[PDB]
Amino acid sequence: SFSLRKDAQSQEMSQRLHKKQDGGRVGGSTIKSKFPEIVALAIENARIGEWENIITAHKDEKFARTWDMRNKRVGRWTFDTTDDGFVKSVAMSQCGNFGFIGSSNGSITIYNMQSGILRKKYKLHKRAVTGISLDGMNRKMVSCGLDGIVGFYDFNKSTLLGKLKLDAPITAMVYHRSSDLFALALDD
RNA sequence: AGGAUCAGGAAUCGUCACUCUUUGACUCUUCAAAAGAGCCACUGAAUCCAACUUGGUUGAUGAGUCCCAUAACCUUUGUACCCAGUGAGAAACCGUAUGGCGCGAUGAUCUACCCAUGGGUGGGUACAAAUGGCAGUCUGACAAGU
Repeated sequence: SFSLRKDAQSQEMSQRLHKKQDGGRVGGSTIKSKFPEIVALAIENARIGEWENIITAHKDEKFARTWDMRNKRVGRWTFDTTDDGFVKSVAMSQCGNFGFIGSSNGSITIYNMQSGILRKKYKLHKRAVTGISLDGMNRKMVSCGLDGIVGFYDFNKSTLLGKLKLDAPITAMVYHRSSDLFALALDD
């Protein structure tokens, strides 16, 4: 967590798991290794420090861990794909209540940042998802996939609104919340 | 002339310890919670299960010996008492001119009921005694160290 203000407030984040809220013990080597290297990042500071607000898509893991930005430490919930694919892109809700997780098999899970519970598991893509977003009002959510599809869904509602077919498969998705556009890189 | 405000009456010490009491601080701590200058990291310690080790039913641990089972409190059977004390009252002559145990204070005299001063029953008080009551002969599987 580098600080562009002051070079000494730059601090390395913790990787120390919270003691698991279930009680049955967690899965990992006792030689505790670091988390595998990350391919995607996601953070909204709307409700910071009341729960987790950093989602990181680690290398070749079926889930993606959550972190408190304020506590400089990986938080309590890990967020799965639930279709046995890799997490290949993540983004979070601007209300700080949802993290969106896009599989390599196309399933987009909407986990909650409250209890680590899932909300909905969308299935539109049969290729990999490669970039997700939500609009700034948390009304209409987009996703770009490795199928060449950009899917328009509502978030309050549950209907697939639109389905734009682009030419090459779509590698990434950047959204502008203030102006409701969204950009994408493709293989073209 | 008697009393109370601002000569009829002991109190001039360069301290050493000791003890006691007193209150205050204090690490804490119950009433009883509640609030937490918050997060990381490093490093230390401690505890608890798993683990392993050593010892252990040839007995690990747990344990009110002494407050006396060596008893207390009774209960029944053999004795000592008293409603030790009482204290002046108990029985009628004399070996060979003469001599005495012939009582007794220095002790004579006795040891709530019925029966003509013969015997005992009843209660308190004490002890000896119980193979009598009250009053029915321990646990047994982990422990301990990292």
